[PDB]
Amino acid sequence: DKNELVQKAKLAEQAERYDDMAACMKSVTEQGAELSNEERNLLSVAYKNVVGARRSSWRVVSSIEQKTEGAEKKQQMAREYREKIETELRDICNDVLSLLEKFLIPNASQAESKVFYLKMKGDYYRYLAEVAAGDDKKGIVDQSQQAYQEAFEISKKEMQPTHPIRLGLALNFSVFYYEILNSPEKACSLAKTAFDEAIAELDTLSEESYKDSTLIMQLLRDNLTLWTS
Amino acid sequence: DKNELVQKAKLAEQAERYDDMAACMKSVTEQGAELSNEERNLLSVAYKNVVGARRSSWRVVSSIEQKTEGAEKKQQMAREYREKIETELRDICNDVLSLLEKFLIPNASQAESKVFYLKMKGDYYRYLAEVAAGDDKKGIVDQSQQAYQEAFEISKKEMQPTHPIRLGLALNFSVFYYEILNSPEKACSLAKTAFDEAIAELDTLSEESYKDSTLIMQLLRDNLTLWTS
Amino acid sequence: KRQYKSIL
Amino acid sequence: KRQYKSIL
Repeated sequence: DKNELVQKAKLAEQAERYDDMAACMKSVTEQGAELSNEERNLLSVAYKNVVGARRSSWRVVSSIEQKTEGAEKKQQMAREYREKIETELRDICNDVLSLLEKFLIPNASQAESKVFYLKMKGDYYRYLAEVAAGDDKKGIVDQSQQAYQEAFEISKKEMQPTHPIRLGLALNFSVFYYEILNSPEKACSLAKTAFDEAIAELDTLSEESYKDSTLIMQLLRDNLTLWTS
Repeated sequence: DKNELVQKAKLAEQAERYDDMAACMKSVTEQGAELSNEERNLLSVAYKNVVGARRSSWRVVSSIEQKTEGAEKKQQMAREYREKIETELRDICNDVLSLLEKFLIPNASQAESKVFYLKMKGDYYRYLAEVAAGDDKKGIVDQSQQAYQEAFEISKKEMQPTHPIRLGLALNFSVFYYEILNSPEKACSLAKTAFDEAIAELDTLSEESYKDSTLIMQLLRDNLTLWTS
Repeated sequence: KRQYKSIL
Repeated sequence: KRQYKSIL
């Protein structure tokens, strides 16, 4: 039953066994019923760590491969290893994207969950864009941007500027502009507006989520500081 | 070829992909030729991290299972999950122990490598002892102690008291006495003698390994401090 | 190693 | 979480 798999996912998280956590949460999602906020967060944490391990390995192996320019045997070994890690990463992203298309997005009957999932779709296309072949990149970048843009419109209409999901979407979409589209001014503008609109309506913070909101606001401003410096 | 697998293991280590690192080093060991110092260290680092992840998960899940005494459904879930992690851990230990028996120990033609491998055998039986059924525990504890004792005799005869492998063996064997045999006085005695005999012949440190030796000496003394406090 | 952050 | 250490 669903509740047992969720409890198993919480145990796996504590044990730092993210593949087990992800398998539990994917089994829960596959039952087809709309996820609770808690279940949604567990699925997200599991996959973030599963793909995260590959993103980090990819950065390390990519850096080595560049440093070994003019070192034939070493460079080739690093290229092939990078390609192996890339394959794993793409499979993970595609698995999440498939859950999003088959279950999560169509069953989302609430604005908050629609935004969360569309943001997640933007993130996972963004992770695919980080490793995309020059030829596939455009399409992948477009899919990420459209998912974030749709999430953005809904959050702007339905949520207060201090809502953590609205703030987290602005944070990740601003990073998408900066790192993926190489548009630092649209990145800064997006992050500044999100921060400023939250400060201007800080009385809308709730005692339940004010620390979640203010943490994301700190990240927005820190990125803004980095990017305007 | 062996050299390519070793280079692949170094790349995997950098990427923090220890299962890949272990598979490379196990393939190298299976070729049947005596390992170099570098190869021996790579095999050891790979397996230490592979089993390490399970030892850490086991401690976390064991702690939860104890905290959930009087909480039926939670306790049982934690027990079953602990049993699953235990199975993985035992398989890893048995895989290393099998390499040790089939290749490493019989091909060790040098005292230093004999000590290293016999110490490794003591360590992996010690990891099995940490998860042993009351009924299997005695035999496992005996196998760990005999491997450490044989390594100890050889190191005492062939190595200077400042040799890092001799010091590392004293450190792990002292931990075996303290944690596995519950004999803190023999643990302290073993650690104190090792530290004191190294201080007394510190002029035997080499510029190549003095920092490796002194690091292990710090660990010996820190354990001694903890255990005598 | 990236200076700017995304969520988490 | 163990206070005393083994190698590494």
